[PDB]
Amino acid sequence: NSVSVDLPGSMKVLVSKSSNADGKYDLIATVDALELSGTSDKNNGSGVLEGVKADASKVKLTISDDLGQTTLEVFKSDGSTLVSKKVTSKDKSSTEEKFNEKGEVSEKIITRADGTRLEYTGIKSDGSGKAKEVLKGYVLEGTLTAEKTTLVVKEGTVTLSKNISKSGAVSVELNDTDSSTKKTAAWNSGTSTLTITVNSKKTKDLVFTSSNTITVQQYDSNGTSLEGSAVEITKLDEIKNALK
Repeated sequence: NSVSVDLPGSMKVLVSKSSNADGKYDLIATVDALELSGTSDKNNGSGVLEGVKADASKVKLTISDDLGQTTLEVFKSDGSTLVSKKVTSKDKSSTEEKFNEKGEVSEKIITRADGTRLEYTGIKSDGSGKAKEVLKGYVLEGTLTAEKTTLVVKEGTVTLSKNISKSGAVSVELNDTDSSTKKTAAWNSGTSTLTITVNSKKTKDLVFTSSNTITVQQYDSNGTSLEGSAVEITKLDEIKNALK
């Protein structure tokens, strides 16, 4: 019998059970309502399938040799210029892009394996644009340049900035415009922790975890020892509270 194969990106491909005289296998897939078909020199479901949208846009599904990654592309009706591209990688994260008439990326939505997202919109030819990080319970908003993404939360005279460098490195900074508060903060890249200090005493640790969450934990009034246990932020209002 022909073989149904589960693919990254919640798709399936059907591979012929045997090869033709050229050694090649037939592939068919249905994506939404669209029938795609192709030929492959592998027997496992990998290779290229093609079809069209009802509006004549060309569609291509490319499945990597080891089934680990899929790419779903839409093109102009002559197949020349990209219109959209969705890549699902082997961790099941995805990048979904839209392109302008010159084939330049104008939107990029990154969905991590845990469902959190980075949304880059209004992207211009210099790689600048608007940026949003979509977390569980809240969103952080800011801007993109080719150097970094900067997401900003303001509370009173305080501004918290989460930076994601072009390399993916996260750093966080805090600035208070009112010198009389004696409030500052230091970033520890080793533990992904911003420590806020008021009057030379530590007040709070904000941890930016590898699970794409933020936790807050207070220090004792001595300013030296942590107290209690860290609390996970569930809404933007709680980030603002941590900046008070």
